[PDB]
Amino acid sequence: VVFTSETPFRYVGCTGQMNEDDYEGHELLFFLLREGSLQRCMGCGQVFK
Amino acid sequence: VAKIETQSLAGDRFTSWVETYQFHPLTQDQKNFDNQDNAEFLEDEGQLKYELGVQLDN
Amino acid sequence: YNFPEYRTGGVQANPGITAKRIIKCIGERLRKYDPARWENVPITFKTHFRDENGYSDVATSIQIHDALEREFGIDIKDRLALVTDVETAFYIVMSHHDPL
Amino acid sequence: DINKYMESQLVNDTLRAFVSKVGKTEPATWKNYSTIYHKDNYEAERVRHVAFVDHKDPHMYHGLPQDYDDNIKPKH
Amino acid sequence: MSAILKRAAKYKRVSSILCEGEAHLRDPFTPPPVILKPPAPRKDKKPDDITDFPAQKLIPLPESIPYQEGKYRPASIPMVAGFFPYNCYLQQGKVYSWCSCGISQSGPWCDGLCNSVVTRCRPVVFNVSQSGYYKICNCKFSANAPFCNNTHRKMVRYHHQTHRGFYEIWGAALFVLGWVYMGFNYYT
Amino acid sequence: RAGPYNPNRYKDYYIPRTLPKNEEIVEFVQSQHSVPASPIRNQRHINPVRESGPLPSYDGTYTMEDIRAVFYNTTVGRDYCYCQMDPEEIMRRVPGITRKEAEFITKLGLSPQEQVDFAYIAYNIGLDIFYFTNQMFVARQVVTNSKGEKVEVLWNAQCYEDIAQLNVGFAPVLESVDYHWEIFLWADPPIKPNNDFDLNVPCTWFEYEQEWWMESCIQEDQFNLPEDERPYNTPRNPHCRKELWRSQDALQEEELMVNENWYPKNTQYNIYNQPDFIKPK
Amino acid sequence: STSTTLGLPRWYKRISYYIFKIRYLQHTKSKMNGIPGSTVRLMLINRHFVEYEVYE
Ligand SMILES: CCCCCCCCCCCCCCCCCC(=O)OC[C@H](COP(=O)([O-])OCC(O)COP(=O)([O-])OC[C@@H](COC(=O)CCCCCCCCCCCCCCCCC)OC(=O)CCCCCCCCCCCCCCCCC)OC(=O)CCCCCCCCCCCCCCCCC
Ligand code: FES
Ligand code: FES
Ligand SMILES: [Zn+2]
Repeated sequence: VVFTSETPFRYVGCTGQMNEDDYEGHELLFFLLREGSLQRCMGCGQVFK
Repeated sequence: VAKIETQSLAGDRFTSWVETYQFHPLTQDQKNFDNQDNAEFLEDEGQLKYELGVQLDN
Repeated sequence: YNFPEYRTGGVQANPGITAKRIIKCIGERLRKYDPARWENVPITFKTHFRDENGYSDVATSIQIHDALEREFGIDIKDRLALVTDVETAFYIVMSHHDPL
Repeated sequence: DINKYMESQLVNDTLRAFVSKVGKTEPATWKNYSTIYHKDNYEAERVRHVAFVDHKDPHMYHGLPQDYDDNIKPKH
Repeated sequence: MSAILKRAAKYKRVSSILCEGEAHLRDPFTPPPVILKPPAPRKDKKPDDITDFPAQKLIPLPESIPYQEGKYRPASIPMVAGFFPYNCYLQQGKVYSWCSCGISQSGPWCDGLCNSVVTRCRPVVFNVSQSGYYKICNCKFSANAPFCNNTHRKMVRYHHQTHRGFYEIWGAALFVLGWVYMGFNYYT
Repeated sequence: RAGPYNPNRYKDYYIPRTLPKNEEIVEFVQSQHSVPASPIRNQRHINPVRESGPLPSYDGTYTMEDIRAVFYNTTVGRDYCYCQMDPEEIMRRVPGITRKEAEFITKLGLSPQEQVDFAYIAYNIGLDIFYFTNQMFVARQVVTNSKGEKVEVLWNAQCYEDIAQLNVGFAPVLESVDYHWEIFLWADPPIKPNNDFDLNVPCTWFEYEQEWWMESCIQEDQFNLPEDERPYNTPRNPHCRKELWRSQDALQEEELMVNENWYPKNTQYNIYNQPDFIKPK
Repeated sequence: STSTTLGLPRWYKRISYYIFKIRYLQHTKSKMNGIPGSTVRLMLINRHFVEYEVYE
């Protein structure tokens, strides 16, 4: 869940499934998480609301 | 559709799907086109009579 | 000759027998390592190996780790969990994918 | 309390089968409750439980939603 | 069509099995081939029609495969990951997982990377009856599942027989011979 | 043009303009502590399921060998592959897929191997193949969750580490038409969410592809020994069999432990208070 | 400007490759509109020379 205070969208960066050995899963991929439905990062499948 | 698999001399493998109507048989000498609907590149048993050349338009 | 069973994962299929093996090996190791303390104490499934205030002893737990490794043929990661009771030992043994 | 352990295993197997049939998928973990001892959350070692020895093995589908009926019945 | 049908009576077909054999003969988990026949064609084709073909037995990926006693055909082609066997000390009665895929970072053993690659090669979980030094296969092609049966020698010979492998080995040999020639002519 | 605007000059009603009664306060406190309160968000994963559908099978209509063979022939040309796989065959390979989806997939430019693979993925993950890729969302997928809500998930268009290269648009088009002088218009910061390790879930979004590329770059220049030349039926290892080895002592000990009245019997003292204890020394 | 990535900077999965390939083929087909097909183009190129002194 990514929160916005009454704003229709927010920039969200995804680094995948973070692990202990390497603090990030994959490369920092940015997108514009919008309001209305679930959206997911096609690189790692992480669903953002 | 016919799937054609070939291999280069360095071990690379190539796959190509080609429509059946693209095939045009060549003659035994491969100098001229061979007549479709009448051409004998398979012997009586059913195996290749000679090295058959086929031209593909695309 | 008794042929060993083909089906794998028999340790997870018999929780009671696994707990009995854990209790036996832990009891033997604790009576050998610390006879003055554990030679009179029956070791059951609810028995823990901490102080009356919940403080754990690393030496006793590492002895129990060695006992479990030798009994079940596993490699217990000592840095991830510390066996302070029979329940923790049961969880560790049943979590491993190659106990035998 | 061995009954507690066996009932938890049975309940979580039924829940996995039910959720997999609802979602038209398969379970992701096969571990009833997630704890960090296997590091399966961030490593590549799964806790999947599918063991069989041949194509005729009756126990091939144990642990998979194909083992349950559409009524979430344990057998077949 | 007519010309083909004229000679179609005398034509003889040949089997499609070449240099691969039968998987079910050399490998469990693979049911023997079954000839499935289509049902009658549907009278009306609807946009939401799922297939009516007879169902096919579906074998899931096993978590690991047992030790097949000298009869092991890899489910998929593995990465060679070395043409030399490891000489590993195995303890008696301890369960070992042998890497079949070959991409494991943890030497001959499975680690967990078979789940992170598209392959049907599952680890061979085996147990030895006596502790000692064993030749664990590292080319992942041995008929003995976790042990070496000198198949890597055949693999090396086949690699040398190939045109590109022949060129590679001769290029390395000529590089070494150039070094040797320089060392021999160092005083001219 | 519109005139000046000061929103602070107009009343807003966020707080009731009257004060509660004392009796109402007491009754409300009693009532709210007589019933359970609304739940608060819990982030534990209860029964995780595969995000990419069922895991591919060892044997069946579609297996992993098909996926590998798909990998080794990747190309993105400037023209279609007008060779169309039979929709009946696509339906057979992926049994649950419908006729319209198979036909539409055949009407795309993928080679037949990629057509069947794409049909498999689209059916398993619930992908909507009729969704046209744009710079808002690259894909759409309708999936029913564990509560049976039949939600939809929109795969967004992404950028590689560079918000400057991100197409911040609100149109189903590929062009970059909108140019914003103020990227964070309302001063709300962007976010890079950190994931708690304890709350992670095992990777199930096509987890079997993480090393794929690497392996496929090593097997392209590898020559494999044909099964006609690979030795087979070699002698079995003397100390290994298909059944995992158990010592006869261990089997006997398990047989003894099957009994309900089992106790170690090797202790120096009668710690289990067993009536049939004989001191072993 | 149109980004060359089509919104898929990384092909971490093969589904991303499929989506990119489909959108790329549609985009190229839309671009190649008003440009004649291969047969007509070859006909125009081959029959370009229309300057002959003697006709039948
Ligand atoms: C040191 C070794 C010693 C032992 C050698 C044993 C045999 C070795 C060869 C075995 C086969 C290996 C694989 C070959 C390529 C296969 C791939 C392929 O598709 O190829 C088609 C491919 C065409 O492209 P493609 O198919 O579209 O794409 C390639 C693949 O898809 C994809 O392929 P790729 O991209 O993965 O690979 C790319 C690579 C692929 O190519 C290679 O890997 C080849 C590497 C070198 C091979 C050298 C050995 C040649 C073996 C035959 C010799 C016969 C000798 C006996 C008969 C004649 C003499 C009597 O391309 C190159 O290397 C670039 C071209 C290099 C040309 C080197 C020319 C050397 C000339 C030497 C003589 C002149 C010296 C003075 C002048 C110097 C300046 C020119 O061709 C090439 O890429 C290779 C071109 C060169 C081939 C002919 C070489 C002739 C050498 C004559 C030497 C004469 C010496 C003097 C006389 C001595 C006697 C009196
Ligand atoms: S079986 Fe080889 S990496 Fe696991
Ligand atoms: S490494 Fe020797 S046969 Fe495999
Ligand atoms: Zn991601």
